[PDB]
Amino acid sequence: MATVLTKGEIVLFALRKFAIASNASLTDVEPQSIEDGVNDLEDMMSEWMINPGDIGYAFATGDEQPLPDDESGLPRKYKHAVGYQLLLRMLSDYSLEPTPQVLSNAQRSYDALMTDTLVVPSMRRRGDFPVGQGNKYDVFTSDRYYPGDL
Amino acid sequence: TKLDEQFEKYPKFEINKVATELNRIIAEYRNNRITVKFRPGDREASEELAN
Repeated sequence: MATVLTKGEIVLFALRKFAIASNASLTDVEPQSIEDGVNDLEDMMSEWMINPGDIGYAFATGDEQPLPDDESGLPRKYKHAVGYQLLLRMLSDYSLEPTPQVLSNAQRSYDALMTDTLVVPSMRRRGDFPVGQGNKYDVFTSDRYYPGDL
Repeated sequence: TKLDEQFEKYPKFEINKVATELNRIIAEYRNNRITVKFRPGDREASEELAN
């Protein structure tokens, strides 16, 4: 994609959005808070394979370790949602509580992500339900009664 | 419609209710069939001619 999201960029976004490590609040950044953040992101993405479903995350192949310089594989349309969810999960490390505006932003981004993965399964006919004489089950098609399976 | 990458077709039931009166009309004629007659005239020999 456009510039390719790395796993370190997402955790830096989350750290910046609450004024923990950025150049436009005071100063500073730590190296352990990065490994902790990246591991938290990996575990979150593992969990998301259940409720929100797969979104294309690129996991580490074999054991090794994630490393912040690895390519995430996510489209750029998801970074705000992922970053806000990660910030919500990792706020309590520093003993902080989110403000209402942060919660509102997180909910809006999550809703945008949810809208892009809908299915609406569209239930089918049963299998003992007849198909009428009107569509000529003898000659044109075969098998009067719907299959309703496959 | 497609219906999740398939082509299920709409059920089309047929309940024929317009043929009963038509059958009644056709039975009415097949009961009384009618044909040509060749009526006679006013003449000495037209009776045998018509017969």
